[PDB]
Amino acid sequence: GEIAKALREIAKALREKAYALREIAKALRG
Amino acid sequence: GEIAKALREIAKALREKAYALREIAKALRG
Amino acid sequence: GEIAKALREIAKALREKAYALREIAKALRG
Amino acid sequence: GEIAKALREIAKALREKAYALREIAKALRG
Amino acid sequence: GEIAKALREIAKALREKAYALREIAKALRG
Amino acid sequence: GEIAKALREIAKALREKAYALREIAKALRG
Amino acid sequence: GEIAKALREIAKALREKAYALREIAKALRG
Repeated sequence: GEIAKALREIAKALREKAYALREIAKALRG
Repeated sequence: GEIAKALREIAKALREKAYALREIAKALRG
Repeated sequence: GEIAKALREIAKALREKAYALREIAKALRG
Repeated sequence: GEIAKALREIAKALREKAYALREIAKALRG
Repeated sequence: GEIAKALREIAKALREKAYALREIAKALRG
Repeated sequence: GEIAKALREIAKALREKAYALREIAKALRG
Repeated sequence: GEIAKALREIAKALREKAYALREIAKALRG
């Protein structure tokens, strides 16, 4: 369904944010 | 549907937050 | 609908957060 | 509706987070 | 309703995040 | 309900983020 | 259901963000 697909798109965007947050942690360690 | 469209708008905003978080990571590397 | 309108209001708030995160990146570059 | 009202409450909390993120940017500029 | 109550629980968690973000700003100022 | 339960799981994950943000605040104060 | 499943996927992504935020705190302590 379109609603479930859009919710999965939200989850995908949140995973992109998680990736970026890990990059922030790595930048701080470096 | 309007609800699914709005959920996709939320996903797009979250992708722009991911953009900004990558920008923070780059600023910390520099 | 009121639900779709409220979801769009959430999207707008998330864009507001993205803008604020970009301000953080700008402060870190400076 | 109660669901729309709760969604608007979520949007309000997200705007509160945006304010705090701008406060972080201001602290970094200082 | 249980759905509205769960959405209000989400907003409550977001306000705790806002609190923490304000304390991050306070820490950076000091 | 399964939808309400999943929303409560989202709230719980947001509380975990709030926990982490408090840890960031305490790290900056230390 | 597909909607509840997608909401649980959102919660999973939020937990990934929480993990990353904890790693930011650890990097700041380090």
